[PDB]
Amino acid sequence: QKEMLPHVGVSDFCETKKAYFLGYMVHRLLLAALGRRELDDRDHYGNKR
Amino acid sequence: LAGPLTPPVKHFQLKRKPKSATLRAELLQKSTETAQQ
Amino acid sequence: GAKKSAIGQRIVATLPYIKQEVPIIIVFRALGFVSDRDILEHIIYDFED
Amino acid sequence: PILEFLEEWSMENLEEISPAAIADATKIFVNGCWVGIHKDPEQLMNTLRKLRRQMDIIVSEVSMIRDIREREIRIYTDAGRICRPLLIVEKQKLLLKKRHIDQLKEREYNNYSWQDLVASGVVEYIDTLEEETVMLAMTPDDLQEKEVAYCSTYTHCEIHPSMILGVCASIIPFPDHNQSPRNTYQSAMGKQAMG
Amino acid sequence: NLCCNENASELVAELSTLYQCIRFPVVAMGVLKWVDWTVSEPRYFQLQPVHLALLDEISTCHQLLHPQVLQLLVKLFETEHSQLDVMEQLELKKTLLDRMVHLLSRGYVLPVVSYIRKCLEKDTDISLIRYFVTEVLDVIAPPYTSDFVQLFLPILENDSIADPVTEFIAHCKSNFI
Amino acid sequence: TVINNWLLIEGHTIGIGDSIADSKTYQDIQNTIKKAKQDVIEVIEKAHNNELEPTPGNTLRQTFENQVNRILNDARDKTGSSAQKSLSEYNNFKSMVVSGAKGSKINISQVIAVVGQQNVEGKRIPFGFKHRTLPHFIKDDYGP
Amino acid sequence: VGIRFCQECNNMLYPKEDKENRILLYACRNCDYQQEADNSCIYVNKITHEVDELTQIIADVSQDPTLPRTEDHPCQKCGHKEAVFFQSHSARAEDAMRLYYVCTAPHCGHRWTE
Amino acid sequence: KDILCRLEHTTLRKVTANTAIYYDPNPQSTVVAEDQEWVNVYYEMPDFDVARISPWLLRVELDRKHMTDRKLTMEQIAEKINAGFGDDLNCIFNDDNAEKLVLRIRIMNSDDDDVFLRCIESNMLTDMTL
Ligand SMILES: [Zn+2]
Ligand SMILES: [Zn+2]
Repeated sequence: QKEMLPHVGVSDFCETKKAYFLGYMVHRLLLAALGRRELDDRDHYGNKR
Repeated sequence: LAGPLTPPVKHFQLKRKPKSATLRAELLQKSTETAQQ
Repeated sequence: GAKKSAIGQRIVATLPYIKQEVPIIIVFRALGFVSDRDILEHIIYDFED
Repeated sequence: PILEFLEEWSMENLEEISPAAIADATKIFVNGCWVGIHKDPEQLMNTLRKLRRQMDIIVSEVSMIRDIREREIRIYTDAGRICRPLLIVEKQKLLLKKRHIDQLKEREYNNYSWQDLVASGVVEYIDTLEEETVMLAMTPDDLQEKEVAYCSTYTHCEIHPSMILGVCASIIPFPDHNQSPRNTYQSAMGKQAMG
Repeated sequence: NLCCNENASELVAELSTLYQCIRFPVVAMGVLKWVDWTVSEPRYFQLQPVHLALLDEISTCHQLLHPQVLQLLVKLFETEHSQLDVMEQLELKKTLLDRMVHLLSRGYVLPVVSYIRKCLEKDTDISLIRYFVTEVLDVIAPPYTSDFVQLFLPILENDSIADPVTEFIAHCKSNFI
Repeated sequence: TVINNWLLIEGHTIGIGDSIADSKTYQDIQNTIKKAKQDVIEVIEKAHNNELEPTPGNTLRQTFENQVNRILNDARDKTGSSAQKSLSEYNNFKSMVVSGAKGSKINISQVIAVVGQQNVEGKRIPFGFKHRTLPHFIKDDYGP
Repeated sequence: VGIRFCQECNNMLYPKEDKENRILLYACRNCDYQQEADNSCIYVNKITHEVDELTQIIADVSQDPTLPRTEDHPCQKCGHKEAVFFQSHSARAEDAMRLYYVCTAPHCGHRWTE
Repeated sequence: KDILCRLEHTTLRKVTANTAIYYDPNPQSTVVAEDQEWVNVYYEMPDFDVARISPWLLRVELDRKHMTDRKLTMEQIAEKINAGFGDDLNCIFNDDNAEKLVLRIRIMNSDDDDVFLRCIESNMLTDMTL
């Protein structure tokens, strides 16, 4: 409820939002497994702050 | 100058012609494609 | 073994404050989603692929 | 305020939808939080660019990036991102007109400032993520001009290429006539000068 | 104009005009020398060729220029290439032997086969020679001549890899001792 | 000692005029460059039309990359040789390279005619952006 | 292969064999609900995996400003001049440099390859 | 290059095109007609299914280009598979002249029953050397 996906929320009903976000994460993992979307680069400066 | 010419000494019958005529046809139709431009 | 390679590649998640990883469907079950069709609906947004 | 704008518009919240329509819609993210989906993403991007260029709801450091191949719109208003100004191009023409330059020439005793060029939506800040979704023009005097067109859709044009240089590398005269290791050497050494 | 343009990528377009101009023999000689100077230059090969088809046309039209084209091709058959991959060199030589087979089709069989037998016994890979004899046995048909078997049979025992082959062996053994 | 004391009487320099070739030389260099650009365009459109066939033991991208690489290499070498032909006897670059005391022929070809192809890891510049080396180019471009 | 969930608890239906009738039966587990399966094939995977990229092409890419646009390849549904051409550039790829073309006309996302 | 072919490690994965666990409990009338024609040619000899055969079919189709490249014939591959697995896999192969290079695998007469075929194909794809 708290330590997993804090930025999504910590409410009682954002568990569904967290579930959709986790589904999106593993969906992109599947897309990388199939290569439908390319792999990300750590040195791509858009991933930096 | 040299009178008529002796044809080449035939050594065989060409049951099929070489593919260079096929290359001639392909290059000719590509030349036609260029002339279309 | 001869059976894990038979079924094929599996997906795990290494959560924070949890030294051991867990499978993803276990996490989806932990979020109150029992219907596997509903779980895939969070992941596979179509069902014609 | 971005979420208020989205609620005002036809942005479908995750909890308010069946999952089945997600494949037939474009995902919307706000600083990495999936908020919902949208049907016509192009209209939403047009509106968002309009409002940022008008500074109505969106301050001009919030970056909006539309990935068509994944059907996603990611919006970032967090700190730590890096951006630069870029002139806006439409119909292969600059939105910067000579009257803007005339207003710039009289800066003192006029109170016309850079913030007016930001307000008029002629120059906008673009970040490195959004740069991926930009077809940029180096210089307007040749590239946007009609020719045997290398490209016919330029959204932005750079103010001047020389601004890619650094603060202590900008002092190099004719840096594009030197081996770039010499440029690094000079950048290091200029900090060591006497003055 | 075509050979002096050198910008020429229009060669594919000028091919029909090139062939009708090649029908003049002196024009064919000029094209032959131009192709010699062009292909003989280093690093000519960066293309998937066309000048060799021009040499095919030249050999097809005029029988008198048969010794010239061979004298060029064998030169190109012995030139060594560094920046070409070894497989690319092998395919280049295969193309050269295809042009040799086209020349052989026009009744210039004996000196070509004599050079082939020479460079066999005197160097080149056995694979290219096997390919050449396969191409020759493709389009050949009976009957034959004494000198043709005299030059083509003795090369035909140093290998045993491949039915036109055994057909030719039977025909020549029965009829051409 | 003796060579330096004579060099005072002789003297040696390097100047802008030592980096100038004939207008004919620049014209020939530009003709070669446009030739190479057009050839690379031919290879690109051939690969686009699935008319480039890969070499043995190499994928199509490797074949295309090797072809365009060698095209740029021999174009650079031809331009460098043409630049070397245009040098005078008093060109201080040729004085310093023929003596071998500094520089090389590649350096003269770089300064006068063509800097040449840049490389990272032994390949051309990679697509740091998605299918683009910089935003100023179009997507899926493989020109020089 | 047609993937199907249980009609009672929405868990995956697993194929099974009935030795009596000898027909594939998509039986659920932890619910013991059974169904008549008909495909006669439980699993297929193309190790060639030369999939059609046109499935993964999305017509909305006509809207991008960065893609190159050709005016020499008219569409087949409306004959529109300007078409956006590009390389798929996925995995299972980097050997096919072929150009996939998308019709740029609005609401005509006709896609093809050459 | 012939000697080179005898050195490079070849496996089933490199030369195979696709695989399919067809159900097919009846060996006589197969679920695929394309299978059924040459199967009637091949199960015309009823051999090692007269006792009994598995009710699962594993139909694998192979690429002709790799087979011609690696100089392989389907018969020696079948012999290698037989050497690998003994009686455990009955392999029935189409004549090596068709458009698709087909091969059916079933289990021994003496015999998981379905997931074990997944184990078989997963093991054979990479670990087996041809
Ligand atoms: Zn169920
Ligand atoms: Zn259309």
